[PDB]
Amino acid sequence: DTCISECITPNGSIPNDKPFQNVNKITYGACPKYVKQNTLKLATGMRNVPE
Amino acid sequence: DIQMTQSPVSLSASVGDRVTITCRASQSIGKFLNWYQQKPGRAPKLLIYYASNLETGGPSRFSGRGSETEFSLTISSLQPEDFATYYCQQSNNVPHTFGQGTKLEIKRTVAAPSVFIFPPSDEQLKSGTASVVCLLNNFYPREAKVQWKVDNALQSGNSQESVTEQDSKDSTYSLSSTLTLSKADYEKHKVYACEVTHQGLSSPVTKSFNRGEC
Amino acid sequence: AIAGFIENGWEGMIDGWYGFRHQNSEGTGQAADLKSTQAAIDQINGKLNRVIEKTNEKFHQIEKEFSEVEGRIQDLEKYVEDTKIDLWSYNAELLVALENQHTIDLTDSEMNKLFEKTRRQLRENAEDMGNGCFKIYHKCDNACIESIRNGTYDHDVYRDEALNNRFQ
Amino acid sequence: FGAIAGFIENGWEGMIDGWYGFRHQNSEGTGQAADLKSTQAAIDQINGKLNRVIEKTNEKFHQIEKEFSEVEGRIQDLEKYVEDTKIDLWSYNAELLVALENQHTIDLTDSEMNKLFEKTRRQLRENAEDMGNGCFKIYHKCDNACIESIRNGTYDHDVYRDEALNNRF
Amino acid sequence: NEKFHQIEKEFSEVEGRIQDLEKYVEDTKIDLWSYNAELLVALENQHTIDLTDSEMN
Amino acid sequence: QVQLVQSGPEVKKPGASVKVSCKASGYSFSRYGISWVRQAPGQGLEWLGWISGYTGNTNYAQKFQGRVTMTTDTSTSTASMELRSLRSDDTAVYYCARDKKQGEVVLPAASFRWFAPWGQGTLVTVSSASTKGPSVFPLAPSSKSTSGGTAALGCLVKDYFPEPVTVSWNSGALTSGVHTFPAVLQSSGLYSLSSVVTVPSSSLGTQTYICNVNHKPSNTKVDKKVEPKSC
Amino acid sequence: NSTATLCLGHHAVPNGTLVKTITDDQIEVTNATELVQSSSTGKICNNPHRILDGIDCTLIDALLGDPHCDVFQNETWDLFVERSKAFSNCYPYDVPDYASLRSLVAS
Ligand SMILES: *[C@@H]1O[C@H](CO)[C@@H](O)[C@H](O)[C@H]1NC(C)=O
Ligand SMILES: *[C@@H]1O[C@H](CO)[C@@H](O)[C@H](O)[C@H]1NC(C)=O
Ligand SMILES: *[C@@H]1O[C@H](CO)[C@@H](O)[C@H](O)[C@H]1NC(C)=O
Ligand SMILES: *[C@@H]1O[C@H](CO)[C@@H](O)[C@H](O)[C@H]1NC(C)=O
Ligand SMILES: *[C@@H]1O[C@H](CO)[C@@H](O)[C@H](O)[C@H]1NC(C)=O
Repeated sequence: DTCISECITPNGSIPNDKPFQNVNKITYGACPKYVKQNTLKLATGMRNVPE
Repeated sequence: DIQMTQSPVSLSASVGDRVTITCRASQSIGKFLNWYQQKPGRAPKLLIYYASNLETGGPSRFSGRGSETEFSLTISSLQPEDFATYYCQQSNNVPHTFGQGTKLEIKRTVAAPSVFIFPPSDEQLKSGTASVVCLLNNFYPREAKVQWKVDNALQSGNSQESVTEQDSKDSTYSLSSTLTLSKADYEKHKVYACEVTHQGLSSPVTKSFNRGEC
Repeated sequence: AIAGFIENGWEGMIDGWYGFRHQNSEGTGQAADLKSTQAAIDQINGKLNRVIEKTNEKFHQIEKEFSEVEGRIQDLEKYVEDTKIDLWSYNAELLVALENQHTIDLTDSEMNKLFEKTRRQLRENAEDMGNGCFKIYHKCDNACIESIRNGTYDHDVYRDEALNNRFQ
Repeated sequence: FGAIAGFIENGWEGMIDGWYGFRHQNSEGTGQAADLKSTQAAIDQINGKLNRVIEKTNEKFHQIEKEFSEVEGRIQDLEKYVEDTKIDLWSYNAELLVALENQHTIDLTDSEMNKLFEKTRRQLRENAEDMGNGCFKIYHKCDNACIESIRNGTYDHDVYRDEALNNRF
Repeated sequence: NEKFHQIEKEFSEVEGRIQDLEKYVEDTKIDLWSYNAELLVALENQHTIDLTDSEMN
Repeated sequence: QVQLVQSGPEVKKPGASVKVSCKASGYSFSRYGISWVRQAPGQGLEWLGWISGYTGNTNYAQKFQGRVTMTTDTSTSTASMELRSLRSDDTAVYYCARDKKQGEVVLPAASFRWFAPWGQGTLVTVSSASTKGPSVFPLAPSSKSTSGGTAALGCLVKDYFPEPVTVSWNSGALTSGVHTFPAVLQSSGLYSLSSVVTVPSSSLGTQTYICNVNHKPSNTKVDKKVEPKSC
Repeated sequence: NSTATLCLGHHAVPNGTLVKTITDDQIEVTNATELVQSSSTGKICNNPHRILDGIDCTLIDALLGDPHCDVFQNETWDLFVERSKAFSNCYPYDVPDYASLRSLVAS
């Protein structure tokens, strides 16, 4: 396609705004590091205590 | 909530068979997966704890494996006592969530139902309501379809079904479908039929009666 | 009816992360603390930048999928790649676990800092009610509440009144 | 003559029913009682990290050869180098993990003791003074039922405030 | 860290498959250790600042 | 040995509150916790919450938050579960089970993060209804002898509350070919049930068939002779 | 009134997110971000790297000069993309150590 992306996987291009990636261990370019987890949630706020 | 998915939801097997049922978790739970057995009229009982551990006094033929997202329960050789419902449950995160359950049923040859139909007892109409009962007796397997037709008009939303558990001797099922109408609605029409479709017949069977004619 | 942070959080405070709720003669009011709110956000912004800071740029590598059985060399190519993935998967799991514990620790610290900063202002004019609230033992109007919130409260002005109210 | 003393540079070998607790001295004598909520709060955190260190399953099947009976050269040097690299990296991870874990466990159990002390400090308000050793001097007559009300968090400071302040000044 | 006979890490000729694997192994090692070093000093410096702040309090 | 004993069955109106108790023996009560699981009729298991016998701490499932409150008493080794603002949705069998070791750090395989043992179960029915007597209508053998040989006859028990009701044939004399179906809940809010038996059609002219419908919550005993329609 | 009350607190949200720490599998925080890229558009972007689509040709076929690969003569690339549909249509050939020749040409 006609777009800009630094990272290329056999599944297609992916963005690199995240440090890790679960798309494909085969990569080319500036890519996130391949890991086995499908999700890793980094807290961006304090503990949520309702009421 | 962590979703537990059991496969299969129903299983038919013979005594002496080797069976394996599967539990799947939506996210990793380590080895915090428990298995419970429930017999029809009793409370559930712990069978396997922490994925692989047999509860003390439990039968040696029961064993469990798995970790993370995939788990299994194995019965080396089936026994009469083992036909029951089996649930897997995760204890790693709160709320604790259960699987939908696997029902172990006795395998059997195919048997076609013997259909019966009953007009509303004359006293029932004297009270104001009318219940036509359509009986399917001693059939296997459980899957069956019952359709009510009143003067060839297919009915919907005015009937209830009830099925018994597998019989202790012949391991068949029995089903009762009850079409409920008001006495005013019941007297408006003539022929009342229930059509039954089942694996045990090459073509559906219809049993009917004419109102006020015996 | 009002209660502090020891008990729960405030869902109505959407202008900041930490703040004050008061009740005086003029009524009740709420106001967020901007400097402590941004102090926590600045630290969270920082770890988001550091988590992404190092670029991983790889070009020609080794083959990682194979269509034929070859044996020894292919066993080694697969083992190297599976070793790499398991170690990075460990690092990713450990990183967020450490980061999340620190985010929880620093945001708890900003709350305690603001409470102790207020405690030091009030001095002998106030008492700790135990629920994250202070009982100010003197008539404190709206302008008096603001002086606490902006750090210009002079305890000497109300010390005589407060001490008399504190001890019979 | 044994005077009681608190947690400042001092543990309690005599307390066996819990991890944290109270010791008191009043008109009826001396006593001791464990605090169950804070004991379990520290235990729950240790249990949780025990669960997390074991949560991943490391399941490997066919791999590479790691022992060799003959000298071969290039390919064998590479197989040995790969495995030696893997072991050194996992050994580092294992060493760093238990170091971070123990540091955090020591911190969180120290924190529970401080939380319990501050929780008690807030209850007593102006009716007691910090003796500096981990104990409170309660400036009013506090019988056994009064000690238990402090331990179970129903102590009302206003009941004794006049008596306590008169003894303080 | 005491290492003696290792693999070759620089090459004067193009060979293909085996050399591709030798280079990949060494680059993988260095990136993992470079990560370990970056995380170590970051964790340590955070703890040093914390413990010195604690001694004051 | 180790045992959990629950309180008796309950029937309640939609707006009301129910309180189930769980009595323990055979282990230190205060070293474990108790979880509460319910099972709707013909349904799977559903976790409500958990309470520690060591601390009194509780964990409730999000959907029951506000509605449930669980208490424990060490002196009587009893845990209780209160459910408020009931609904027909809450009609289920409620179980208690020992869960989670307390007072010491435990490795996972020794954590007791599993439900054992279970209580016998407490049945709670929530309906806008009052106890009422059953009504029985005969299901006479129809058709031309039904069939050449085997005929089916039965009894329909209708508009009764609450469950359950016994049914026997010829005062327990007939026990072969009988089928008593599980009750069904009508939109009227009252249950309904059928009990049938297959018998040789040649026996219809000589044998008398009477279904005995015995209901205790209303103290009702009805006997119904089922005879074929004569035209 | 002769006194006043001043409370200190922090914000909260109705529905927060679960995260993991060293000690807890799930803690509810007010907000979180995802660190694992798990989706793709399905398309390879042609910038900023020079992508050379093989189409019907493998790199070795274009090296040798299979007639239907003549379009690739003297070509260059940052990334050569080989497709499943590729096929040879010249003289039947065999390359001992095919993977090594493919690697050094592609590099
Ligand atoms: C990417 O493609 C591979 C097969 O080449 C497949 O196994 C994987 O699931 C795909 N992932 C995504 C995110 O499309
Ligand atoms: C702080 O608040 C008081 C009361 O409103 C006001 O008089 C004073 O000017 C404020 N100071 C600053 C620096 O905002
Ligand atoms: C707390 O202790 C006091 C004094 O023994 C007692 O009166 C009160 O009932 C206790 N409260 C609780 C909740 O245990
Ligand atoms: C020490 O820890 C182990 C598990 O880490 C636990 O099983 C054991 O009970 C502990 N010892 C004591 C005396 O509590
Ligand atoms: C959380 O709240 C949002 C509304 O902001 C709602 O759409 C969502 O379904 C809620 N999630 C849960 C799990 O209740």
